[PDB]
Amino acid sequence: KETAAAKAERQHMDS
Amino acid sequence: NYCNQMMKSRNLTKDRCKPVNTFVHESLADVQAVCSQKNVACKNGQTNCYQSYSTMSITDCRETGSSKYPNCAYKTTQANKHIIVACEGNPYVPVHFDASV
Repeated sequence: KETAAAKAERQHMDS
Repeated sequence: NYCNQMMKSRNLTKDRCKPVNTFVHESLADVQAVCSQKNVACKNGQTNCYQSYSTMSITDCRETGSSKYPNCAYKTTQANKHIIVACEGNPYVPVHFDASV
């Protein structure tokens, strides 16, 4: 399941 | 609306409306580098937070007053500013978005 770092990237990265 | 589309696509408002969220328009590696820049305190008083030396391209997504489940609605605001991320783990990477000055 989703880690905190993967969650952060999904909710905030739009490279 | 970029915000309405991205909040959905990213699974933020598929089962609820989140009031506010920020999207960062920089490479993943450049944002992860922040965890090695200016150490500052986090809002909650903890000090595993870091501020970017330079401003970054971001857009703030803010729920309007007339937004309610099913139909979440956001106001989109683009800006350039210093981000602040809380960091954790090994590799030391961002786990939370604490602010943007």
